[PDB]
Amino acid sequence: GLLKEYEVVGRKLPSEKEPQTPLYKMRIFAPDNIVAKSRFWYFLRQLKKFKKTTGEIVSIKQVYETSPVKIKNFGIWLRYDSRSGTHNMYREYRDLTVGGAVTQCYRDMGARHRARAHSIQIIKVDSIPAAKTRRVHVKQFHDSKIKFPLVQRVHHKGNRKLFSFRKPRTYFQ
Amino acid sequence: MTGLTNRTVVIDGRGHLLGRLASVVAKYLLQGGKVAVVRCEELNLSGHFYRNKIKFLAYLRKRCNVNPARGPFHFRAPSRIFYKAVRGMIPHKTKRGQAALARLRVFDGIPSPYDKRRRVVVPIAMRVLTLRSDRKYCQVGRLSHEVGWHYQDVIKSLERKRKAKLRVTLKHNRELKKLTVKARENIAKAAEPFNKIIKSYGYEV
Amino acid sequence: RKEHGSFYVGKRCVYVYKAETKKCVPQHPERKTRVRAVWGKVTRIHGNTGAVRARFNRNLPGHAMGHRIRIMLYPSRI
Amino acid sequence: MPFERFVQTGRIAKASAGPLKGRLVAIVDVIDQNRVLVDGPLTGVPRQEYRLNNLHLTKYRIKFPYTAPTRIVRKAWTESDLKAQWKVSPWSVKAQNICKRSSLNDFDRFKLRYAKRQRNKLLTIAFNTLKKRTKADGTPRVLKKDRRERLRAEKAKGG
Amino acid sequence: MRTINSNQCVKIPKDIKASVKARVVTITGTRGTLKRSFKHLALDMYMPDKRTLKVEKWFGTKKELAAVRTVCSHIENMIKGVTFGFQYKMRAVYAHFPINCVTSENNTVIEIRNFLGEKYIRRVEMAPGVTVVNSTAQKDELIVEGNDIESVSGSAALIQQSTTVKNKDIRKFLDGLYVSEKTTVVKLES
RNA sequence: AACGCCUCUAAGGUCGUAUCCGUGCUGGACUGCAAUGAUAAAUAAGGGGCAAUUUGCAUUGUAUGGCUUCUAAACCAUUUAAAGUUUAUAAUUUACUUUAUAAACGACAAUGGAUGUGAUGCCAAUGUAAUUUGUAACAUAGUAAAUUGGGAGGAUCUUCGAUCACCUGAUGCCGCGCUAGUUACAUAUAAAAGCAUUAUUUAAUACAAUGACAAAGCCUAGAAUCAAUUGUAAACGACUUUU
RNA sequence: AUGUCGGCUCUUCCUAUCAUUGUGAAGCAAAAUUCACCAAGCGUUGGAUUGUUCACCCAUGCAAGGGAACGUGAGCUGGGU
RNA sequence: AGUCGAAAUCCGCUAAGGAGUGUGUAACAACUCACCUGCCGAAGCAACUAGCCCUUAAAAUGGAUGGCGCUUAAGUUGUAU
RNA sequence: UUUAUCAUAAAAUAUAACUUAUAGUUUAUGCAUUUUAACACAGAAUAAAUGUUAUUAAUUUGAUAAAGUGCUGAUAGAUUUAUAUGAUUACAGUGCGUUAAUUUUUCGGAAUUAUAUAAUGGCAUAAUUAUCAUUGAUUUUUGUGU
Repeated sequence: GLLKEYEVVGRKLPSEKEPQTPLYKMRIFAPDNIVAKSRFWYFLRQLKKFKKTTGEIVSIKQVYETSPVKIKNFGIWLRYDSRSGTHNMYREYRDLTVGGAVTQCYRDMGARHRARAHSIQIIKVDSIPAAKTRRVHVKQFHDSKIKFPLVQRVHHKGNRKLFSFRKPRTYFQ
Repeated sequence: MTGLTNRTVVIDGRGHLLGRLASVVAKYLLQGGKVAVVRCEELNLSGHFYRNKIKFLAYLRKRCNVNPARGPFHFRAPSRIFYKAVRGMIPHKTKRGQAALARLRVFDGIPSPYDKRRRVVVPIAMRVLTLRSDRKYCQVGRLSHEVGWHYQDVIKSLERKRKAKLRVTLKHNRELKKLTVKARENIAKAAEPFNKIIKSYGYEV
Repeated sequence: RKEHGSFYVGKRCVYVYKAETKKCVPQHPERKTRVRAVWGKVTRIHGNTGAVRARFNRNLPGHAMGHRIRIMLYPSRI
Repeated sequence: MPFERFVQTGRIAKASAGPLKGRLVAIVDVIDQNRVLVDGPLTGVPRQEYRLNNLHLTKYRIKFPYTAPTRIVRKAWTESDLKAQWKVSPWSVKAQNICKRSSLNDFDRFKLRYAKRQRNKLLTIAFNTLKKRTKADGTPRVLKKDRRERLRAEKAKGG
Repeated sequence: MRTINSNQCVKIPKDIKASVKARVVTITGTRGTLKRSFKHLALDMYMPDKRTLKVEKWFGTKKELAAVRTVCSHIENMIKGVTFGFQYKMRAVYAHFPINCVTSENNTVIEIRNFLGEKYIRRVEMAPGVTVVNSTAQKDELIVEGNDIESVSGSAALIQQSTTVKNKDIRKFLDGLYVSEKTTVVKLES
């Protein structure tokens, strides 16, 4: 998916010896609105007693990133597990929204580390302002303004005529 | 003239690779081809000058152990090392797989009216369209020489003959194409000839 | 592309191929009968670039894989 | 440096690939090695995500702050008189084949194409009008100088 | 990482009239003109409309944008090659047999023998634009000439390889032909 | 050099082996290929070419409703994914050669085709079809052709290379037939009720391919193969020869 | 009913290389020799007893390396078995 | 004697000179280090961890991702339709 | 969100003076001017951009279900001797026999109620069953009025 964001609260069904259980909350980025409903149990089973089904999942809430037109960059903390070197991890990826900032982060983490999705827990997402990105492949884009003639195309290759007549001559300056 | 799509397709090979040309022209050739591929001496291959030599020395090592005019018939001219990618792709043990290799000629030394009939381009085949920078690449007309084609220079005694002969022909048509627009000054006041096309093509016409 | 070929829904499909004798008089509009042709009808777009499968009256005689069959406009619309 | 096509803010661009196929939009900021936040306020599209690959670039860099709202871009695009000078670009006259040669109607196409007969009907009579130093005169031009008397003098006949 | 941008624009002296036909650096000067080709080495340069010459690699990994100083290094030698030239020196040290190093013109490659007073005339030809003359007023020294820095040392390397000992411990017999100085022919004294 | 230094590599130019590839030497798409020689009996009569032809009937193929044609004339002339290219001006040059300046172009909508890139055909109809139509006036433009010798030209498994396109000596006089725009006129032709029609889709034209028949002139005057030999060959055949 | 052990004759391929071509290492002065990379191109034997593979000799050698379809009996031999 | 190796052991001197760093230096020494400052002025450096390539890694008939082949992939990975 | 307003912030860059450097420049090594793609946060003004709060224009984004929302284009396929031993029937649609005007076309059409309901919701109150809760709200049985 495009990794939309849901916040989620659990219940721990209201058993009479102590009613009104404390209702802990997560922040789940997830490929679907159907799948975070059984990912929340995977996060919750690290801390409290609380096993499905001794608890309910009161409202998942899709939340709608607030500032899409601005280009604010985020850092993510991270827990990858490769072959046996499970770890802590900090990265960032400069994206438009937060929901695009986790699809890309998965599909970099699966791209250089192989790091399947069953070993990643998005433990924290912070909106980093500036000046604390380590991240040499990012913060060279902080430098507004920039001349940047990195002339690319899609390279749609090339197009329709599979026996053309006109010599496709990229550079065109 | 006519054929099933045209009478022919003749493909220049500067940067038109071996692999992503064959794999197009093979699939084309079971659909009405009548094609031919020329100027074969500067096709390209991945790896390099010494590496994809060693692609061609596994299959030159492969004799046929018992009667070696029995099996593998290698071919040293760089025409029919094109063809070595167009034999795998057509299942030549049917009497239909062989119903394209009588359509298909492959040339190297551009004679024989595939020198005046107009050549074309196929896009994905271009070395300038699927190979990035700094990844080196071998060249067929200066590899197959050093796996033994005896005419790497015997083309050039005639290739420069035609490349000198093509100089004056473009100069034969240089001022003659220029004579057209010189004659086009005498025609813009024919009766009222031009507004039908300045409304139609009419940008530079 | 598959937006092109969907204009070839529902057309007939017809293919001529030559043979020796006549064996039939010219009565429905004139035929000296040297040409012989089975018939049919295309249906639906199949390939993600425009290859569009097609059914015939009998069965496409098997040696035609590289014969110049046709599609006429009947029937058509705007 | 050969004065290359500089993808810099805020140059206007004409995209080809995505949903801007027919839109004139301008760059807000570069995002990463592939992504650009692009916008055209006068054409009917706001800012959104876009690849650096989907679009070609024009050659008209117009100044903006790099954290500009659209309204001053809405101000400055009209100030920079692009809409005047867009359709005078000599190969954006060539852009009018998507603005006139689209759909190329079949209720005038004879007059769009029997005039190419009419141009060619007077073309070749202006051919064999050689200047190639013959001159003069290449007999049997004695029986063609009367034909060529109708080109030069002209009055009256040859000869 | 695909880092973005790195350039270099070296200062150009007033005497020269240098140009690039898009990939090929040419530079003319006092001793003539030397132009070596870079149609394939994957770099981007253009003289920024001045005497000077600027270079650029857009979006390289790390082997790729190593190239920016290299072509720069490959042409700052070419400054010195056309206005000064190049010269190396072979010292020709032996132990017992005096080596016989002769040259001539033109026929200015080498003619040597007597190593170790042996029978085979070793002989090494040179590169064009390069001449090899023995040094006068100095015992068994040599002078290289030329303008291509990647040909004068190689011509010196072609007389570095030949000659050599065979089969023996080279730490006993240290005889050989060696380069001593890296010199130009005009700058600055000569 | 990135790694201010160095450093045989980070891309780059080179020294090198009985190895491996090639000449070199032996068989050769068993019958692939190249030019090249001869080309019949008889000369009464025939046979065989020249023929692609002049001359009909008869058949195929191809554009099938006159055209779902084309055209066999270009994009460097070592080589490049930022790289650049193309035309100018001036120097230079055999060369759009080299040089310098100027833009033009901006891997834009375009281009990946009608630049139909010796600028296509989709036609002369001035009733233009499964035939042709014609006569004038007006203007501007005004082409296509055919007869007589000397020379520069043109090959890379060739759709005619013992000839061939170009210029000229020069014969001659088509002035046979040109085309466009405006307006008038003389017509002929053209309708398969089939009206929800096509169907084993004619086919003429024209193109070429033809072959056959009596039609059409010309050109033409041998080899092979064994048998019989011989002996440089030999299980036989083949192979070298001979009258 | 797959004729099962050796030698003879005989094509072959194989690198984990004996020695020959090109190097590099060393407690490599030289001569001599050792190491190690690349390298299958021609080479790797004549004899005493045994029925042999090995074993062990004698000698040539400026020098004698290993291996494959149990290579192989309508090719033999039949000495053992 | 500052110096194969040192029990020791401070300091004086001074920005910086330690019973001393030194070429299998047997004495003094010669002698440069450490160190401080000149010089240049934005990033450098130590081990650590783990994706692919990389070494590893050698078979006998000549031939195997299944062939043709690919290399800002037709490739090893997470994936959109 | 966006756009349009709000008051300030606090101004990080972009329009907006002139330096210096940089080379090519003129005149006699410097200046005169030219490219500053060196461009001195080098200057103010300005965007009060950016920063803060709040409201917003056809009150503005798009996702995810729901309604014949409304077609327009197609594909292949069509059982049945229901007596060759048992509705060919019933739903609906058509043209004939009250009405009154409103309206429109005026050539039709067109449009009008009361005629009777259990009414079924809207609302109001009575009333109760019952409820996480309970200001309450979900209701249940209803009852009545509108």
